[PDB]
Order: sequence, then structure tokens, then C-alpha cells
Amino acid sequence: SHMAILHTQINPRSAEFAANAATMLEQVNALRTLLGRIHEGGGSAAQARHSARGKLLVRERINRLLDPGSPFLELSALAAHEVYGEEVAAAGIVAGIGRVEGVECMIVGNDATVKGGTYYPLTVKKHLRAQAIALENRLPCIYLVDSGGANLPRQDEVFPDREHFGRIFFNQANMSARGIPQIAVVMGSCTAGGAYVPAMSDETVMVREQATIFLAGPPLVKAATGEVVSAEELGGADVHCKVSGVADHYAEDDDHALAIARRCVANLNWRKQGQLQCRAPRAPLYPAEELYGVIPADSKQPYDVREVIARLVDGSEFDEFKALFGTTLVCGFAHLHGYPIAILANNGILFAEAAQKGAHFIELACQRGIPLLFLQNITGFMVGQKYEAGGIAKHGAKLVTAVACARVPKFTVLIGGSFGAGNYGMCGRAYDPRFLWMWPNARIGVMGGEQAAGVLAQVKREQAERAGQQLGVEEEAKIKAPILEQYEHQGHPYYSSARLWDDGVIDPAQTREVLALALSAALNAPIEPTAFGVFRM
Amino acid sequence: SHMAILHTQINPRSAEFAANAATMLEQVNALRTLLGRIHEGGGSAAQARHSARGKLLVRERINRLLDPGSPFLELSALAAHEVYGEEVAAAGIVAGIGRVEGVECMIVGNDATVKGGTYYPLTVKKHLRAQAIALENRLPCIYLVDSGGANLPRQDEVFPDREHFGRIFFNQANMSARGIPQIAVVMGSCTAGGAYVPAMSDETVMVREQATIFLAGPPLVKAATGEVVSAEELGGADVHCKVSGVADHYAEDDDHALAIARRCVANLNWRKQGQLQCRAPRAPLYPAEELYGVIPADSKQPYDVREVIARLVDGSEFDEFKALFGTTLVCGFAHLHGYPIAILANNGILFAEAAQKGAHFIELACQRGIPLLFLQNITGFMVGQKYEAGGIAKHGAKLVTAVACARVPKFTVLIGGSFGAGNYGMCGRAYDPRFLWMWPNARIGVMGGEQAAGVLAQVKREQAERAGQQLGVEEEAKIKAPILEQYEHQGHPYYSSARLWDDGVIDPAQTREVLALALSAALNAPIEPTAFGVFRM
Amino acid sequence: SHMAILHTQINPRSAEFAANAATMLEQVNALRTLLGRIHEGGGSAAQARHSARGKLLVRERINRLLDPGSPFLELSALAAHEVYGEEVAAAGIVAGIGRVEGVECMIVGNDATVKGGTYYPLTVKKHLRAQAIALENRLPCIYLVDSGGANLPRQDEVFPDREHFGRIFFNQANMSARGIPQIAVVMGSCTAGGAYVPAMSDETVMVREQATIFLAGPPLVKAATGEVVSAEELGGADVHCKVSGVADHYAEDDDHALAIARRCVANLNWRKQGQLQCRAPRAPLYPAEELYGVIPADSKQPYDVREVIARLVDGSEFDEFKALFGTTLVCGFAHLHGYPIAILANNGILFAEAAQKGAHFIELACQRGIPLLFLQNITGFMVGQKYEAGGIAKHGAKLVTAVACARVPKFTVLIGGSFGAGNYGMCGRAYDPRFLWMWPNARIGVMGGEQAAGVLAQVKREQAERAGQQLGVEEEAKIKAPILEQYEHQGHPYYSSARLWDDGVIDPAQTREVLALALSAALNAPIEPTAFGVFRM
Amino acid sequence: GGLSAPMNGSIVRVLVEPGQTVEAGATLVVLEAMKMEHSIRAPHAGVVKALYCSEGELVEEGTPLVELD
Ligand SMILES: CC(C)(COP(=O)(O)OP(=O)(O)OC[C@H]1O[C@@H](n2cnc3c(N)ncnc32)[C@H](O)[C@@H]1OP(=O)(O)O)[C@@H](O)C(=O)NCCC(=O)NCCS
Ligand SMILES: CC(C)(COP(=O)(O)OP(=O)(O)OC[C@H]1O[C@@H](n2cnc3c(N)ncnc32)[C@H](O)[C@@H]1OP(=O)(O)O)[C@@H](O)C(=O)NCCC(=O)NCCS
Ligand SMILES: CC(C)(COP(=O)(O)OP(=O)(O)OC[C@H]1O[C@@H](n2cnc3c(N)ncnc32)[C@H](O)[C@@H]1OP(=O)(O)O)[C@@H](O)C(=O)NCCC(=O)NCCS
Ligand SMILES: *C(=O)CCCC[C@@H]1SC[C@@H]2NC(=O)N[C@@H]21
Ligand SMILES: *C(=O)CCCC[C@@H]1SC[C@@H]2NC(=O)N[C@@H]21
Repeated sequence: SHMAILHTQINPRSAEFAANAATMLEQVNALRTLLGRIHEGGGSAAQARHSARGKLLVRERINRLLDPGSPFLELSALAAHEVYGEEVAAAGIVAGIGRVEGVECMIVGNDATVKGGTYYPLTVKKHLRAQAIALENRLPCIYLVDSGGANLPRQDEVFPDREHFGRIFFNQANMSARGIPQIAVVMGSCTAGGAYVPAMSDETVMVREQATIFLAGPPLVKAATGEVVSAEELGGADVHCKVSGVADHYAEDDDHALAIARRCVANLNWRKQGQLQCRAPRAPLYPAEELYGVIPADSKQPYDVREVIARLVDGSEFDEFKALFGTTLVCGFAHLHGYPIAILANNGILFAEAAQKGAHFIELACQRGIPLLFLQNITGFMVGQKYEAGGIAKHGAKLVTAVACARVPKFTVLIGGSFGAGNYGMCGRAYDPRFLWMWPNARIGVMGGEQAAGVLAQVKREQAERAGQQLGVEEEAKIKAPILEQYEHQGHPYYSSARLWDDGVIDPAQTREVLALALSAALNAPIEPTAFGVFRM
Repeated sequence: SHMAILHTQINPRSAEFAANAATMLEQVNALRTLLGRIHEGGGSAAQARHSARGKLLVRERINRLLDPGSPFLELSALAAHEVYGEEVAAAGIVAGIGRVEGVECMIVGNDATVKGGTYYPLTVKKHLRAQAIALENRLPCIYLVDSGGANLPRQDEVFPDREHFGRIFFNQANMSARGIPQIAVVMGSCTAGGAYVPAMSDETVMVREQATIFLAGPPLVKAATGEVVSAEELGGADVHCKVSGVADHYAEDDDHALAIARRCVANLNWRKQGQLQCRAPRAPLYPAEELYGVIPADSKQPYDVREVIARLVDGSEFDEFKALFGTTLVCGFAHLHGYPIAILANNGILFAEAAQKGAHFIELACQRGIPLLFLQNITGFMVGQKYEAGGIAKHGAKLVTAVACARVPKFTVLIGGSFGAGNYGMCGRAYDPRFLWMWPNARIGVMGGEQAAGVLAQVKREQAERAGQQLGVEEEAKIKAPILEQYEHQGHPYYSSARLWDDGVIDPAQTREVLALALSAALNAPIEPTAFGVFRM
Repeated sequence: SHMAILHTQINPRSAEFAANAATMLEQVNALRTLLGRIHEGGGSAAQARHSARGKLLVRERINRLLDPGSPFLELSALAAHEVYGEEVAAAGIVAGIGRVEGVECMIVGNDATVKGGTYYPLTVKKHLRAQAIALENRLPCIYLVDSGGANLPRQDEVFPDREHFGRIFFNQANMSARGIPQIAVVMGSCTAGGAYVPAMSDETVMVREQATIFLAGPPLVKAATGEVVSAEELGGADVHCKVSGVADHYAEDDDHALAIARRCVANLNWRKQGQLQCRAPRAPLYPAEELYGVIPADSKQPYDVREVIARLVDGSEFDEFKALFGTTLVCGFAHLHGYPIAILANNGILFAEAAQKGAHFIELACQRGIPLLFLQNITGFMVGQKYEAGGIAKHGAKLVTAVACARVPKFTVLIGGSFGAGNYGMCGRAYDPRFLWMWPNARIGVMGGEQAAGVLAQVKREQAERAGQQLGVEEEAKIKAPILEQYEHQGHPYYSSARLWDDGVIDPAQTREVLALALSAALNAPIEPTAFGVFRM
Repeated sequence: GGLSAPMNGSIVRVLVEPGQTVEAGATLVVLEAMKMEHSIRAPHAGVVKALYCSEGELVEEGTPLVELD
């Protein structure tokens, strides 16, 4: 296989390298620090006010429930970053996948320190995107319930609609039905809304003199037919452990209850159903940190992607399909920590042939049951009069069908820019990749900053042109000014991960390490055969 | 079966009756009149400016396309009502189900008159919601594309995420794969985004010297490598029908285009998949309008739902399950226009009993493959210390699993109040009922107005009480004021239907008429066997 | 999992313990001894008269055919004990499961010595019961045919009806159709009835100058249109292997025949289809013998079942579900000789709580495809006025639907009492547990001795009361005396096992390794998905 | 006799006065639990002999609300 090798062309000592690598690392430290602030929860203020009640902290409940030293892939931690008025750390719910009794599982826990653990709109959206990865990749679920209710002020974006709270129970019961165990660990209050996460779960655990499951807590209960009752009385741990039956295991405290949980996932008789021809896991041939310098600091500066590939594949061995055709898109085969993968990475524009090449590849992967890996750094489709007259339209269509239809496991990493039809043709957020990630340097948007301020302002002086006038660089310039900045702001990673258009921003140099974890995790779930729709020839 | 009859106790002549009937009917005219305004589109203004370009108007293209006098079920007409700053009638796109060559079809067309037919967020939400009804019920799809692009200013809510634009194509490639043909009619501008709706569709049709499908129109393409060329040159009707092949049918004008369309829907070798034991259709025993007076005008004045059922079922024959048990919930069998259906209507609170009664009923309807109809008028689950220590928690959950899991067609109409846990257990929006409708008198929210204001204000004087102080009715009253109103607002049908939390507000007195329509259409797709999760006993 | 441990509470040295232990260990020896007698066959009398003909005896042929030192699980040896007039050892048929060529096989052989090997009614019942375990657990079958005919005097209980003789061929032919090889070894006479056991078997082997397969032997054939001929000519070994083809392999003698039989079991290309997440087998933490003293000697003396559990599972690790809820029934997960299993042991009466606790439990095990193990010691359902109006009726049913429908391997052992409703709710004989056993101390009956004597005699003085009389201490005493002892008699294991209502009585101390063998061989067959009936909520 | 708060809740209007002569289910005391008015009428036509529930009196399930004679 000494031909399938990628001999780098990058000089790690170069000054240009260090330069790129510079700004890049800075970006990574930028994120390192913020994630740190987010680990703070509702701030050392109420956080300590928490440990006071003898309650273990959310992030620590997890580390304790995990397998000794097991890894942990956190999801959208920048959740709700500067989105709601106040600060609401990691959207007041930490979730991620991690080994628990030798089974890769989905853990979801609330931060009772964050605005009372209540459900803000995004909170709900985060809890649900977890359930999807769970149902989509067959990971059993552990809900570490400790939430107030739903953020009453913003109920209209948290209660009704299909994608709202309540879809949480819908997914739960469907998973239980599809044999994806549903476990619940109650370690705080659980008023109305959340009263169901534990009631609707294969197995449920309560911390005595601390847990409380009730449809209406003392607040509402006194506001109903009078009556004034304590929490412990209304729906305490002993009431649903010895009386009603809403719980199953009576735990002595946070530590205990997590231990009990552990044991539940132990008698699960669980077996993975995915299955590929994984092979001897061999490391790359170029340190994965070198990436910092591969990526230009100049966003619109052309670089060869084959270099990001040689730093993620095993033994830097990559066999390229339609080598020299529509080279705007690189297609190839290789393995990742054993698991075989089919890659599709952007190398610029994207003329019609790039799509055909890409569609044809996806047909070979889907045929052999090889996971798909998308590396996005697409600026858009090559336009023009001839290019459009050639079907750069229909051929691009060919690519999307293939992508939307592929049933093998799909994975996306934003390593440049997702712009326009590009995002879609490269398995963007709407094409349900198992996981989609974003680098620090990547930026996403419908089209460039001034690209849109261009058309949007161009029309305004086209309507006012056949309107017997012209737009003076005076209003036209005050017309593109606010758009030019709006785009700059809503194209940045934090703004994206804050809204969950990604399961997080990652460390470019950890890429290979996260993909190995994801792949394996998606192997708990069968690789289904693929059915293609009609292909616009 | 002269015993399965429901003998009314309603006096159509009574004072009380006409009282309700009065405020009810007023509400219907309130809706009647707003509905007309929205049929305005972008207003007489540009609307006339449309017809000027020789383009049939949106709602007329539809009337022309449908079968002679066929009915038409419009979806979310109140779409985006008083939502964005401006006025965007029916969110710039009208969709609904209507007969075309003897096949119940899903038709979606944009109003080039509403802000350029571009896509505001709700436009995408509604377009998507249709393809859901398309998929869920297997109705072929006719897209009448005539839009600008995506509303550039609000793109951060139109382009990225899973359920944003681009999920449009996903759904299309998937339905095309599941054999639900995808048909397209290009009768206007078709820049970038919506550029794919025509390219990704089994069959495509274009109106010469009017339709244009280009990934980048002249604005953008000049902003490209300079270059200056016309619309029809770039991507007109002749470019794509004679040269590229992005179109399949060369139409002469709006009217011709629609004609070609119908012809495609003609050679679909289509057969319906459903299968029930429908009987001859017998009308009810009492005027369907009597309903106006069945519904109290007094929001929270109890009435008997069986009176509502009596005016929709065939021959007002209703066979009631667990007749006298957990009476707060009414369950029974009967038919509607021939098709057999299982009904679940709220009659008050919802104590444990009810839930169990309901779960048990669903089990039976799910085993006989009979569709379920939910009639919400639920104020919530009875709270208290005994009711809670009695498992009103887990019992309620048995209900949800049942509903959540049921794979028989499910239909929901809000004829009272959807407040709290109630909304969920009664197949609310989040449980995929094939269709969900709202009467004008129905109010939906997380819980009552002062209810929320109650708890939300009380904690404020509990955190401030164990804080060595109290909240004087001064600040207490100012913490309640805003919320009291907010809820009144976010609970009205317009507020709901404008955000699509319902496929529309309908005429109480026409409920039956729409239910039969739906059902029939839902039978284009097989009734699947049902698989239940775990039931917490 | 050092908390998953069951910490004993029994003192092996107590007086109490030694007391129970004594009476228990005597019962065992009482059984050990009877089994001995039963290994006599038709008594040293004809038993040696057999060896005379040069034929190995039944029990010997088995031990010769088995794999060197292979274990052997016998089925109902107390078969037909004190049932028919004379003594008919193990009902003239010995059957059980043992390793042949590394395949867990069901073997059936008749004792030519017991009343001519002819089939008593019970013979047929035990023969068929073998074939069930064969079908239900996909075990290839070896028939060691050596029988007279069917016991001509009791033919009305052996010929006609559904599961009488002749259902042996039905069973056989269906198994060969389901791919469970059907092998036959003829080592004696095989007239009429049993004539088909060899004719209808994939492969058939005859011992020359000894075996005889004919529809009507010379007795019958002379009684035909005269004709006088010997057995060997009519249908000897040379006749059916050189001429007819009713046989396939020509053996020299019993030991040879057995070797030819192994050979066939050798070319089965046989693979097991069961599939569990079995781990490393770890022995318990308390001598399995200790059990003798765990079981009280006083029948109605309450004891803690968690103690029998701790002496059966691996490393006495048992995770108790619904730990402290409806404690009348103990439920939990653990492993046994590796195989993971769900346990439901009786600990008293059985009120509603208990049933729901159990039903919800079977759902979790059924969801995970884990084998069910029942430990019956049920006195019955809690009766009363409030207990009945509380649904003790329907909730008990919840349990039974569950048990009735579970399609995972089910295993039942009677360690206390099987009386009334209880029996059913704990997977009794009628619920097809792949195997069902009974301890010596255990007693089976519709309801206690005088319990039935109570009611049975009470209606007599209530019909004789509304008849202007009463039943004097004289006639009611004579009405209850025969009943009192009747039950006492039809409650003893021997009486049970004699009639096949159990696959045999075992040594409480061996329980573990017996269940280990069962389980394993139950895995020659696929663990099926389960579908639940309707649940009366 | 009487029904006296068929459920638990909060009274908002106690019509039939202490002493009056009922009819055939005159809503004697109007209860209200969880945004819903629960008017307890009168199942056996007579006279009201003493009511103890001055509007607002947030009684419980069982409490004595009104009694015939
Ligand atoms: C949840 C609860 C027990 C809080 O207990 P706690 O540990 O003492 O926490 P606190 O009461 O101090 O709550 C602190 C924060 O919780 C927030 N909060 C609590 N419930 C909330 C809700 N339902 N909506 C919005 N905010 C809420 C408050 O805004 C407060 O914010 P602040 O710290 O910035 O002032 C209490 O607030 C409660 O009873 N809430 C019930 C919630 C409910 O009824 N929801 C039903 C709708 S699904
Ligand atoms: C679509 C287009 C040809 C309109 O032609 P038209 O029939 O003359 O319509 P007008 O130019 O008069 O447009 C009028 C309305 O369209 C709206 N509009 C058009 N495209 C829009 C866009 N992409 N975003 C937001 N608004 C848009 C304008 O806001 C204007 O609003 P107003 O009537 O309240 O002032 C022209 O807007 C165009 O070329 N747009 C390209 C859209 C695009 O490039 N989008 C790519 C994003 S996927
Ligand atoms: C089976 C047979 C060959 C026995 O040969 P054997 O080895 O000499 O054994 P015996 O003849 O000594 O038989 C001894 C016992 O067999 C019993 N027996 C044999 N066949 C029997 C039958 N069909 N019904 C009842 N009893 C039978 C006799 O009752 C005798 O009982 P006993 O020992 O208490 O006196 C001989 O009985 C025979 O020819 N039977 C034919 C059976 C038949 O035709 N049945 C068809 C019905 S499906
Ligand atoms: C940045 O350069 C964006 C390119 C603009 C081209 C237009 S805008 C979005 C459309 N989809 C696409 O891939 N290009 C089209
Ligand atoms: C309006 O009256 C809402 C009733 C409040 C009761 C509480 S709030 C939501 C909980 N679910 C439910 O059914 N009622 C509970």
C-alpha cells in the first residue's frame, strides 16, 4: 500500500506555516477559555448554593457515572451562547456520549444551578437533538433529571409545537418501543413538565429526601383547591418508591443513585448491530496538530485539502476516485482507527463534473456499506451563462439526491465555509448526518457578507430605477452597511453552536480522535441498505 | 342500532343557547373576514402588478389546476400572521389538498406578490409542514414554484439548521424514493435556493418567456466574474427545455402549464394504500351548526362533549367504552362519512381513571386498525397530595405511550383548551397526528394566565423570604401584570395558527366536513401495525 | 458490583436451620431411593430376560450413545407412578437431553422390559412431551425404538384424540420440516403403531436379526387371510435395508447401532441459533447445599426468598427492581452460569402492586431478550372487599397477559406452593415454560386442603338452608373428610410428576446446574421477539 | 342533605341564601378548581337550612358547603 500514501508538501518549519498555525491556535485557545467559563454553570454563586443542599454537581454526576477514565464526547456546549437575555450555561443541560458498563451511552443531565434548571427554548432543542443521535445511532439513554420546569416567561417557544417540549416524551416512548432502553435518575425537583421524563422510562431512580416527582409542586397545588403541603409529602422519594410506583430504585444519595443507574445499564444484555470490515488501527503519518498550520489564516486563501486528509486517515493511505476530474471535489477511500470510510472533501469551486464525480462515489460507498465523511469548505457553485446552460443545476441535483438518500452513516466537519447550495450538497445540517461539527476557523451563511448586500441593495436600485429614479451611493451605502455586519456576526462558530446548527465546535487537531469515537458509537446501530430516488439525468 | 343513538338535551330555541351561539358565530365571522384579507396576497398593489406580467395569480393557478369543483383543504392560512414586522399573507405560500385527475394531491405554490415570494422563516416552516402531510399520508406532490429566493435579512432562520430550507430537497428526494411522485411547475423566477425544487422532481414544467431556473441570477452572476446577460438568456424556459434538460415540459403560459401538469398526474398508475371497513355514509341526527350554541361562551363553564360528538358522527350513533368510569374522559366507536373511527374527547379534568380508560381504548383501536380522533378541552391533571401519591403521574404516562406509539391515522381538533400535560396526553402537536385543527374559541398554553403568574410570582417571594424579606403587593403585582397579559395573548388561535402549531383554525360547524376529507386523504397511505413501548404499570 | 451482592442472613449452624435441613434432606433421600427402584424397569425379572436376547437395556444404550461423560437431564422419571394398576417404570419410556457429537440432543428410548414396551396412556403423553421440548428448543431427536404396540386394553386413551399416539408422527414430520433432524434406531420389535416412528425419520438404523419394522406382525398377519411367517422374514433387518428401503443403515448389534447413530449426528452441519450476552460464569457465594436449611420445614412458615436466590445466581449478585414495592413478589436481574436471566420469585401473598410490578418487569426482560425464571411459592391472591373493588382482578390479569405472551425462554421451578390464580400468574404448566420443575417440599393444588373443604361443604348448608333445614355437625363433617385428604394426596410431587404436570422433581440443592443445562440447550433455538396482547389498564 | 364541594376548590358565588326555598338543582354553591367552574346544584328539591362558605372560602374535598334540612 506504499502507493496509496500522501507525501506532504507542507513545511512545518516554514514561516508561513507558523503564521497560520499561530492565529489558528489562538482561535482554539479562544474556545478553550469560553468552554471553561461555561463549565461554571449558574456561576460559583448558586453553584455553591447547590452543593450546600448536599447535591452533586451536574458535570460531576457524569464523571462519576462514567466508566473509569472513559472518554466523553460533549454536545453543543456553547448552547445558548449570548442568545437569551441572561447567561444560561450550556443551555442548562449537559449531554454527551460515554462508556457506562462497556456500552456507549447518551447521558442528559440538567444544571439545577442554571436559571433553576428550567427549560429555555434551546434547552428543549438540545435535549431533543440528543435523543435523535440516540435513536439514530442506537445508544441507550440515561436522563439525569434535576430540573424546575419550562422557563414560564418563554413558554410559547417551549410548549406547543411539534419540535417542542413533549416531543421529549414522544421520542422516549418510541425509543423504548424500538428497544433502546430508557433510564432515569431523579436527583432534585421535577415539577410537571419534567415529571414525565422519569414516569416514562424503562427504569427510574430517586434520591431520598431530595428527589420530587409531582405533576403540580406546592406552588400550583396551593393555587388549586387550596391545600398546603410540603414537597416531600406531595411527591417525595419515599412516596413514589413505597407508595405509587412512579420510581423503581430507592437511592440514598447522588452517589448511590448513580451507582444504581450503572447497574441498570449492566443487565441490559446489549449487543452492537452495526458491522464493517474494520482493520488494524494504525495512526496517521503526520502529527494531527500540524493541521493548525495547514489551514491558511486568510479565509479566502486556496490550500490543498489532501493535506488535512493525510492527517486524519490511517497511515496516511488514501486511494483517490476520479483522481483528475472535477478536481474541485476530492473523493477517496481509506480507514479511520480501523473503521473504513469514504471521504468527500471540498477543494474549491464546484462545477458540474464535481457533482457527478461525487454522486457516483456515494453510489459506490452506499453499495459497499462504508460510512460517509464530508469535509466542507465550499464557497458555492460555479455560475455564469454557459455553466447554467450546461445543467450545473441538474447535475448539482444529482449530488443532493445521493446525499439525502444515503443510508450509511454520514459525518460532517466544517473545515472552511458552508455557503449556499454548497452546505446542502455536502451533507449539511438538514441531511441528518449522525453528527456534524465545526472548526473554529469555519464560517457558515447563505452567501458572503457583501455578496448578499450586493443583490439585496442591487434590487433596491432596480425598483427605483424603473421608478424614474436612481439610488445615490448615499442610501445604497446605508443599505449594505447593516447587512455587511449582520452576516459577519451570524457566520461565526459560536453563533452557530449556540443555536445547535452543529453538535459543537471542536479542536481541529482532535478531529481524527472525535471521528473515531463517533463512528464506533454509530456502530451500535445497523448499517441499513440504501434506496435512491429518481436521478435527474 | 336505535340504542347507539345520542339523544340531545340541547334546546336550539333556549336563551342560553342563542347566547353562546351568538359569541361563537361572531368569532367565525372574525375569522371569515381575516381569511379574506389574507387572500389579498401582497395587496391590490403589486398583485395587479403581477397580472400585468401576464402571470395567473397564485390562488387562481390552484383553482385551474384542481378537478372541476373539487374541494380544497387549505393549510395554515393564518401563517405568519402579525408575526414578522411587515404583512406576509399566508406566509407567501398557499398549500393544501385537492383532487387532480382523481388523486388527493398536496399542492404548494408561492405568492410572487408577497414580498417577492421569497422565503421568510415561516414560509419554509409551512412549505415543510406540507411535505410532512405529503409523506405521512402518501399524497403525490405538485409544486407551483414562483419565488425569489430566501428572505436574505432573516437567513439565520432560513438556511442552516435541520428543519430549515434545504430540508425541502431532502424530503423531496426521499418521497421520490418512497414512490410518491414529485412534480414541478416553474411559472416565475427561480433563483438559487428554490432552484432545486424544479431540478429535483420526477417531472418539471416551464412557462416560456417567464420561467427561469438559475443557481445564480443576473444580480449574483454580474457580481461574479463580471459578465452581464439577461434572465431568459441565463436560465430561461428555452435554455432548459431544448438544451440543458433541467425541465421536461415546454409550456406556453400559466394556463397551459397547469394543463400539462394535470396530464402528468394522469399517468401515475396511482392506487390508494389505505384499507378500512367503511360503510355507507349516513348524515348526523342534528344540524351541524347547532354546535355554535353547544359551546358555552363562558370559557370555563362545563358542558357535555357527547353533544359535540352527536353532531359529527354518522347517524349520531356512538358506542361508549368504559361508559361510567373516569368520566372526565369520553371514549367510543362510531363512523364519520362511512369511515370507522375511535373517539377520545375530554369531559373535564383527568384523574388516573381517565388515563387508564384512554390507554385501554387506544389499545383496542390500535388492534382493530381504526383511526383515532382526539377532542381536546383539557384544563389539566387533577393535582393534590393523594392524587399524586396515587400515581396520577405514572398513569398519565401510560396514556402518552399509547398515543405516542399508535401507528393508526391520528386526528386532533382543539375545541376547548390545551393546557399542560393535557395537550400531550391528547395527541397534541408533538405527537404527529396526520392533521391538527383549532376552533376559534379554543385557547392553548403551558397553563392558565394567572396560573403561571401565580407560581412565577410566588417563587420570587420565597427566594426573597428565606432572604430575610418579603415581596409587598407592590412588586408582587408588577411581577404578575406582564405575565397575565402575555398568556392571554399567546393563547389565541391566531397566535397559534400563525406559527403553525396547528394546520389552521376552522369553522366549528364544518368540523365533520373536514374530518371526512382528511381521513379519506390519509387513506392514500397504509395503516401500519402498532408497536408499544414499555408501559409503566 | 460489590453492592449487587446478597449478604446472607442465615446461620448454617443454627438449630432452626439444621431442623429444616434435616426434614428436607430426608425428602431428597426419599426421592433418591424411589428413582433407584425406577431404574429397575420391568424388574430384574424380565430385565435379565431381556439381556438374554442379547440386547443392551434402555438406560445402557443411552449411556453408550452419549458423549464420553456427557451429562444427562432426565424427563419425568416418576412417570406413571402409582397411576395404572401395575407398576410401569418411568412409564416404559426414558427420555432426556444429553450431548451427542457436541450437540444437545433429545433422546427417547422405550424399555422393552416394562409391560412389553407397549404404550400406556402416559407413555404417549411423555413421548409427546419430549418432542415438545425438542421443537420448542430446536433439539435434534434420537428415537431408540424398541416397543411392542400400544397397550391394547387402555386404547381409548391412546389412539383417537388430538394429542394421543399418532401425534408423534405429526410432531415428527413437522420437525423434519422445520429442519430439526429426526433420527431412528430400531433395536427390537416395532409393530404397527411404532412402525412409523422409523418410517418417518430422516435417517433410520436397524440391528440385524433383532429389529423388526412391520405394520402388522405375524400375530395380526396370521389373523389376516391366514398365512404363517416369522418375524425376521415379514419385516426383519435384512428385509428393510437390502430390499424395501424403510431403513438406511444396517447395524450388527445394539452397540454398533448406537455408533452409526452418533455418526449421523456428526454430519448435521448443526449450529445453535440462540444468542445472549453471556459472560464468564462465576459460582455463587454460598454452598448450594445450604438450601436444605433455608426452606422452613413448616409449610406455612414465612421465609425470605432472596436467600434461595443468593444460592443460585452467579456470585450471588442480584439487582432488585421495584426494590421496595409490592414486596410480596421479588424481581431482579442477575446471571447464571454466564447466561443473564430475569427472576420473579414469590415472597408471600400477591396484591395488585405485586402483579403490576411483575408485569412491568416482564416487559423489561422481554424488551432485552433475557430469559425468564420463576420461583413459585404462591399461596394465592389477596382477597377482601376493598382488595376486590381495587381491581385485584384486572391487575392480576396484567401479569398473566405478560407471562402468556413473553416469547423469551421461560423456566419455572416450584419451591413452595402452587395454589390457585397464583400458579397461572407465575408461568404455571399452562404457559409453556420451556421446562418446569418441582422441589420435594413443594405442593400443587387448585386451593388448600380444608380451603376447598370449607367452601365445598358450605354451599351444601346454604342450599340446605334456603331449603328450611341446616347441615348438622354430623353430615358436614362427612362432607369435608374425604376432601381434606384427597387434596393432601393430589398435592404431592410424586402425584404431580407421575402425571407429567412437571418435567420432574429435583434436588433443591442442584437447582442451579439444572437450570444452567436447560438454559444452554434452550439456546439451540432463537430468542423470538414478543408481541403483547391487550393490557387491561 | 347535600353534596358539599363535590370536589376540592375555590368558591366564587354562593347563590341560594341562608334559608331560601330551592328548586330542582339550584346551583347552591359554585366551586372552581383549576380554571373551570364546578357548580354543585341540588339532587333532591327542598329548602336550604344553612350554608357555610362565604365566597372565596377555598375549602377542601369533603368540607361542609351547604345543607338542606
Ligand atoms: C423549581 C423550583 C422548585 C425552584 O427551586 P429552587 O431550587 O429553590 O430554585 P429557586 O426557586 O431559587 O429558582 C431560582 C430561579 O428559578 C427560576 N424559575 C423557577 N421556575 C421557573 C419557571 N417555571 N419559569 C421560569 N423561571 C423559573 C426563577 O426565574 C429563578 O431565577 P433567578 O435565580 O434569576 O431569580 C420552584 O421555582 C418551583 O416550584 N417551580 C415550579 C415550576 C413550574 O411550575 N413549572 C411548570 C411548567 S412545565
Ligand atoms: C427575485 C427578483 C428577481 C425580484 O423580481 P421582481 O418581480 O421585480 O420583484 P421586486 O424586485 O420588485 O422585489 C420586490 C420585493 O422583493 C423582495 N425580495 C426579493 N428578493 C429578496 C431576497 N432575496 N431577500 C429579501 N427580500 C427579497 C424585496 O425585499 C422587495 O420587497 P418590497 O416589495 O417590500 O420592497 C429580485 O429580487 C432578485 O433578483 N432577487 C434574487 C434573490 C436571490 O438572489 N436570493 C438568493 C438567496 S437563496
Ligand atoms: C410385542 C410382543 C412381540 C412381545 O414380545 P416378547 O418380547 O415376547 O414380550 P412378551 O410377549 O412376553 O410380552 C410380555 C408383556 O407384553 C405385554 N404386551 C405385549 N403387547 C401388548 C399389547 N399390544 N397390549 C398390551 N399388552 C401387551 C403383555 O401384556 C405381557 O404382559 P405380562 O409380562 O405382564 O404378562 C408381542 O406381545 C406382540 O406380538 N405384540 C404385538 C403388539 C401389537 O400388535 N400391537 C399393535 C397395536 S398399536
Ligand atoms: C459566495 O461566493 C456565494 C456564491 C453566490 C452564488 C449563489 S448564492 C447561493 C447559491 N447557491 C450556490 O451554491 N451559489 C448560489
Ligand atoms: C390551568 O388550569 C393549568 C392547570 C395547572 C395544573 C398543572 S400545570 C401543567 C400540569 N399538567 C397538568 O395536566 N396540570 C398540571
